[PDB]
Amino acid sequence: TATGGELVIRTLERASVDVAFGINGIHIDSIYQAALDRSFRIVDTRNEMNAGHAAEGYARAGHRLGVALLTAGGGFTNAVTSIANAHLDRTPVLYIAASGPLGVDETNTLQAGIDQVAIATPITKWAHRVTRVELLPRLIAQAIRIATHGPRGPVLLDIPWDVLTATVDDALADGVEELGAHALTAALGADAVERILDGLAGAERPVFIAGSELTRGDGGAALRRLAEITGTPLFSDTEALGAIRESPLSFGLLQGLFGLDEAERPDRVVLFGLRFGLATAHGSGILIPRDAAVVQIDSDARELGRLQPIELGAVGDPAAAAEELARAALTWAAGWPDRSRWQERLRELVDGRFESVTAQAVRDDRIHPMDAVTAIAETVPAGSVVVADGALTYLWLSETISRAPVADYLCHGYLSSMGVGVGTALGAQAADVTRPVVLVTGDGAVGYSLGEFDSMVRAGLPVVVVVLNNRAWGATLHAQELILGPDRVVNNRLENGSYSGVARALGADSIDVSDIADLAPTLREALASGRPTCIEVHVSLAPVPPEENVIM
Amino acid sequence: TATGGELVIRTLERASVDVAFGINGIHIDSIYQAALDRSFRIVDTRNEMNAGHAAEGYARAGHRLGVALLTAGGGFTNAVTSIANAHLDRTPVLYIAASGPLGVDETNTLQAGIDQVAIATPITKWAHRVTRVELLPRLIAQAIRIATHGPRGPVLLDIPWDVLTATVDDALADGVEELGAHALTAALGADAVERILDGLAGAERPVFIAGSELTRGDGGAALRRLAEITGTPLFSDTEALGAIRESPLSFGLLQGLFGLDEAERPDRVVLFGLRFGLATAHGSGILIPRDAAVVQIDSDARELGRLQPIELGAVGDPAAAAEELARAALTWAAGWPDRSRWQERLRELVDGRFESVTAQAVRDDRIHPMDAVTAIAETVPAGSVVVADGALTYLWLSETISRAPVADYLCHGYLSSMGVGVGTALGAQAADVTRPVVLVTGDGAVGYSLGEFDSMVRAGLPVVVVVLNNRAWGATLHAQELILGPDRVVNNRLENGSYSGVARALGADSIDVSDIADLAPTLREALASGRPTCIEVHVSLAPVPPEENVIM
Ligand SMILES: Cc1ncc(C[n+]2csc(CCOP(=O)(O)OP(=O)(O)O)c2C)c(N)n1
Ligand SMILES: Cc1ncc(C[n+]2csc(CCOP(=O)(O)OP(=O)(O)O)c2C)c(N)n1
Ligand SMILES: [Mg+2]
Ligand SMILES: [Mg+2]
Repeated sequence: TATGGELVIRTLERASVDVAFGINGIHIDSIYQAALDRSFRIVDTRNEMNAGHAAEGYARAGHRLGVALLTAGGGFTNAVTSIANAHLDRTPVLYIAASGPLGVDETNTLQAGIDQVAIATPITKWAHRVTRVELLPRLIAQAIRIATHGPRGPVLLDIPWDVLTATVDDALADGVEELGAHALTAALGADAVERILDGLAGAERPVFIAGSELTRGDGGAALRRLAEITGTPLFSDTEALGAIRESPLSFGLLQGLFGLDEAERPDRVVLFGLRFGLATAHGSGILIPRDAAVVQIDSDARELGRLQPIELGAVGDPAAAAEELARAALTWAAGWPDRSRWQERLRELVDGRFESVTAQAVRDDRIHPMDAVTAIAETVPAGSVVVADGALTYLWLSETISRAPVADYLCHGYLSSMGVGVGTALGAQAADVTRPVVLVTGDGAVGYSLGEFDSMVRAGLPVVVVVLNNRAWGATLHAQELILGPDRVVNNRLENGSYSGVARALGADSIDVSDIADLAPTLREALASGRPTCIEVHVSLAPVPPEENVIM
Repeated sequence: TATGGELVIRTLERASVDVAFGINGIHIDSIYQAALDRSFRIVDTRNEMNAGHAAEGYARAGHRLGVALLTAGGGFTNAVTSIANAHLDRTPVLYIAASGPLGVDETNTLQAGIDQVAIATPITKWAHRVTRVELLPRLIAQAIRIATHGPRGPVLLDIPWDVLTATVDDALADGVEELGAHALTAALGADAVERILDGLAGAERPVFIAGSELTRGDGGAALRRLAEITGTPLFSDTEALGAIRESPLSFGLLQGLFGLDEAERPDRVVLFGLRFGLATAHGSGILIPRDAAVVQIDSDARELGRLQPIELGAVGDPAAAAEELARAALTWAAGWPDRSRWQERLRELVDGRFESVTAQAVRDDRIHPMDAVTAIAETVPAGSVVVADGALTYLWLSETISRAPVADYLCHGYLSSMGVGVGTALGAQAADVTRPVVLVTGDGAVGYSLGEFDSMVRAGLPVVVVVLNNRAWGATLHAQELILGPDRVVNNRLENGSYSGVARALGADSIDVSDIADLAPTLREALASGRPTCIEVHVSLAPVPPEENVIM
């Protein structure tokens, strides 16, 4: 005899998940009861929105499946921003949402009468309602297989209250559904491996660029090895920075490719799990030349050649491909040409840009954001997770993050949803409570999730939230003031409030920083203290980050 | 020459809307620019979720259309809880959401690549994308006509960025689309009027019960007149309480009908815009007898007779029906029998229950919630808007609210989404900044929206937020402890944090109350001060509200 909720927890244990995020409710309580009996950890939040974002950050920093538990009705709809974000970011998250009882379908009853499946269908890989309790293990397994294979993404399983409370025979609870233990991701074949390596061997100025899919499959070690065997410079979007950072061949974020002379532009570019899109400057060719030979490895054929021509596309798992390529490159009969001059030209370009951005900063009476994000980048411990939110804030941080020794940099995806950072950081912290998690966020974004300071305190999750306070919704203010004029700024000033005060009232440690020389020492004491912390930094609004310009 | 955004503001002015709620973004800025040129007021919030809830509260307290402005991507998905809530509550809200530019469709670009129409379709009356700028006035008008007619409900208009920035000839901007000025809602015919009045004239123990649709059409005055002409006792769900409260025939919330002897139960019940559902105890018959003659006036035929048999259903606008009935009842040839004994039996039943609930309270060292909600009900000024959130909190308040002289009581609908109250109150306040708005909310619910204290301060919206702090997600804790035992409570204690401290840091006035004798005086000084205020009340967790029992 086992309840539906017991069947959920048992199947999740078999998938090696040991934490889920949610807010309790009567519709979903049989899962909470089962979890208590099996010592399965559920971390509560102050908004289901951040239970979802926590599931994402846990998945992104933990390189694993995240799980969010949502009660019926508003517990589901509050998570929809997180589902959409996981959808565009290709993040493997299983959302388990309870529903109204089928036995009282269409009775205008509590938290019921909304088609949660239909709401989530456009932003999930699969969304499905379980209508009988005996299906639960089989259907959960199917959901887990879909979310954790490429392109990874979110799955919603909607479970009616009276399916969760129904019971099944122990033999039905027993037995194993395929979760992924026996599953092998697609590789590259030997002919493809030989052709890709041969193109790489013929290039004058090649470059590798990694994206989220390589990170999700733990292909960092194999891609770094392949770059090191072949001497190929390694770049990445923000989601794969942690995967390339350790390599002496890492040059950081691919935005640093901007600005080479026309005769020095890369002639060959091999993409591992990176789509054409916002991070590549679309198909404009200013990072990845349109006339380069582009080789694209991705899990979805719709992405191949999407915005610019490719010489070769391969549909398959970028991590598995990096491993096959690394093995064949080690025994490559001709060996690999010396690429040290090309590597050095790239080092100059990327170091030159950092030195210029820092030197060109015009400082006023407040902390310059470049100073603040340099201080933070140069202070975090090796192995830290850095999470970024706000807009001017993350554009500034993007100029220095490539130098930080991060295990993972968790920044905005295409959804670019101001406000996701606090719940993202909280979940990343839960993937390893001993690993530092530093959230760099703006004063606008942080106001979405102030209540989660209480969640961090009660769960023992010692995130350090650094607020860059420019008293404004900053990038949107900039758009009006720079395009249309100072008289055209409207609905963007935020000249009120103390975020450190808010964090203090919620039990977190808190400090204001007005002088740049206090910032790094305060961040160090925050990391040493083992406690959730808010550091409010009073930064200047006027400076325009370089990535804002190249978009202008 | 007019932009799309100008076309939006002009059409909204013609619909007599003068406030909208949103967070600025570059995709939606042409509306913000137009609004600045025309002195159209946009109130900014700290979460689009509360821009939506503010649009709802503005609509519910203002008896008008609410408007929420959402930027592309996450600005849209953060509002989905508000759309769902407006859908189940039948609240007329127009959500205008910007989208990615059509000219860069499918380029993996900023805040784009999500089908916002498809997400909202299951929770709106209409959801549609405007693909050419010249359609905007005509399509906005159509959306406004749908949202403001019965059953009222939310509408989503999705506008691509490059449609909002495109321009149209002034003559196209000029010209009038049908907004509702020339529209007449359906009445009852004379034969229906005569039959309904005749059934009412033959009953021994009749009762009227009003719901949201009567309130939305401003049928309160006509329904009160009809009850007064005929001597019919008037009850209502929480959304129509403000509409019946002024009448000497008002007996308050229909939950007060529980408990009559079998020989005294109502034999005839006329519903005005009230569905069978959570508020009627479904079709259980414990408020509306299954063997009563039920007459149901509602705007949607799916609601007629949904859970219990009806003697007569009429599909039409409950407010317009109340007016036709009132006029015919005034000239009713036979006159109306004396119903004073039945009225008095109802007074005893409703007053008796209040006296019993108050007397049976077992007080410990903390404030009893019944004491707190009685103190608040007996203190608010005549004409106040009271908003309710949290769960134990609103169940307790439901025992005393029928006595308060409220203009409107804005409580949970079927979605029962803990957390909606702060943004709801903020929008209700904006419908008339001189009218008191008191939010009674639990410590759990209030943590969704702490950042909106800053929104109230910057907009000049002096909501008084009263937090009943029992250190817990309270009703869910109760469910575990009362059904399963104290050892089965899990993920529900909230023993951390000072909500008054949070409100103070965000610029609001704030006070803690631990002794019941400080509560009413503190509430009075809060209302007299004209400033946003948080009053944190330390209440006991143990007491079980009566409406929790009748559900148990
Ligand atoms: C959910 C959501 N709402 C609105 C926007 C529009 N937007 C883009 S940048 C920005 C300003 C954010 O300000 P802040 O968090 O303080 O960061 P800053 O630019 O000031 O560093 C806004 C509102 C968005 N991208 N996402
Ligand atoms: C959005 C949402 N999440 C979760 C729930 C489940 N739920 C019902 S009552 C309750 C407790 C709310 O506690 P609080 O706001 O402090 O009010 P109290 O009962 O303590 O007065 C919860 C979490 C819900 N109804 N809606
Ligand atoms: Mg800012
Ligand atoms: Mg509570």
